[PDB]
Amino acid sequence: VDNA
Amino acid sequence: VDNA
Amino acid sequence: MDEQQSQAVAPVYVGGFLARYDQSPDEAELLLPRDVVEHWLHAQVALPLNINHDDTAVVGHVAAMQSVRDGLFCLGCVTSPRFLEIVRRASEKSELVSRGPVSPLQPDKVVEFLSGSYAGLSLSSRRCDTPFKHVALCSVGRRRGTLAVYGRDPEWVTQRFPDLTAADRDGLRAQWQRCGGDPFRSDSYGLLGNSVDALYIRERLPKLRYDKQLVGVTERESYVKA
Amino acid sequence: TMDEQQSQAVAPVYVGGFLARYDQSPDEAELLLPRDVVEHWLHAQALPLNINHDDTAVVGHVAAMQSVRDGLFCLGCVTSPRFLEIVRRASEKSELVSRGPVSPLQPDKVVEFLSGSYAGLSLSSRRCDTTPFKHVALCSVGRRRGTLAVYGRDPEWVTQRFPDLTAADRDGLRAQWQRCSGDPFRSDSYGLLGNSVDALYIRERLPKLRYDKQLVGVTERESYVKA
Ligand SMILES: [Cl-]
Ligand SMILES: [Cl-]
Repeated sequence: VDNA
Repeated sequence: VDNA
Repeated sequence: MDEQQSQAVAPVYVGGFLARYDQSPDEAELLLPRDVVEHWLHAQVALPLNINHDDTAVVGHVAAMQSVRDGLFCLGCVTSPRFLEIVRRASEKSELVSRGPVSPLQPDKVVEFLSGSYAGLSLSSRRCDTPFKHVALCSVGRRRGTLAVYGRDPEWVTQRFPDLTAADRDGLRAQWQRCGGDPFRSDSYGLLGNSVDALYIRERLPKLRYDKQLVGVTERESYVKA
Repeated sequence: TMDEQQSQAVAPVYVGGFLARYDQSPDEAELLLPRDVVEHWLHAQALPLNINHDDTAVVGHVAAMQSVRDGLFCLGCVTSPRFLEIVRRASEKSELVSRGPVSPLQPDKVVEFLSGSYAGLSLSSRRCDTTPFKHVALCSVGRRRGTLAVYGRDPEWVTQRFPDLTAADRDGLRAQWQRCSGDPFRSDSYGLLGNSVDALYIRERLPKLRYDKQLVGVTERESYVKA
């Protein structure tokens, strides 16, 4: 998962 | 008075 | 007046783009093209809304997500009473909040504190090397154009973005009308702790202004502090 | 022991740094504070230590003030248990604090949180348009440049962070903080949280902090400074  |  | 205090702690809506298709991320991991977004949207119950990706700091949910000409836009709703009460209290001690909003907007301490502290939106999705996990309110997002716009009325917030079309809004209105216990598990100390982190994000203001200009919330009047 | 570590974290914390630098031309006339004036005022006229000039947020006192070759330098002491407890709790929730300090410094959550949140010093004195000096405030950034705040558990160690100071300089300070009522803090976490959003909108905060760091040479030393 990528968190911005 | 002056506050910095 | 416990009357004013109840009005301050009422729900607060937030909207803004989670990603802008015409913006090349400074990091590959942040790429999120229209095709992927639209595919993922078709596939993937409401996504939780939290503070800076902390799952113990959930303050509400996402009421609507919509892919439009310029990017992925979303509308969320801060409903946590505990979180709102903390914000209420802090807003009372912010000089920025005391100066109030611009032109003809009525002051709204809670909304203003949220506008200043969490001026950005940050999506949490599956890596590209249920696709959408959650949306986070933060000091600044890593993807540009992710300015967060707070307001008491969902229509009003959506109306802050000049890029959106009437059709665009109908698609959103349909969603937040369909969707229409306190999930927050943190406290003031937690938010205070998170605040010092925000103070060391480089070029925070410049990025915020850039986002403001890109999404045109500059050419509108809102509670945005950047 | 948690209660043991927690007591160590809530122990007093010293802070030092310049309140003003003589070789810096303020961007506002109201901020002018030359050596002659400072030294005169010092000869005439313990000052409270507070958060961003809020008199309901007093966290300690100034233990020493000294005019030196480069400016007016001061050393204060954060003693408020209520304030320290709040900081302790918040520090536990800061990713910045979790990453810890540099090179060989031992982690110190409370000290680190203070270093990050209140990286600057701001003097409160009579206008220049007896008691000339009112108080010193810990803030996100001072309006006068070179006012970087340096936190540490030992007063000697903190004073040793500034390469400009001389042994004589330190003796003058040591004399003061060695010669020198109840928790004076009257605010709370919500207050500090409210103050935090204000800090987020001070323009060029980091650039100014780095500039201060370089000017005072705390860059060429190792400390808990986060800027
Ligand atoms: Cl944040
Ligand atoms: Cl401050």
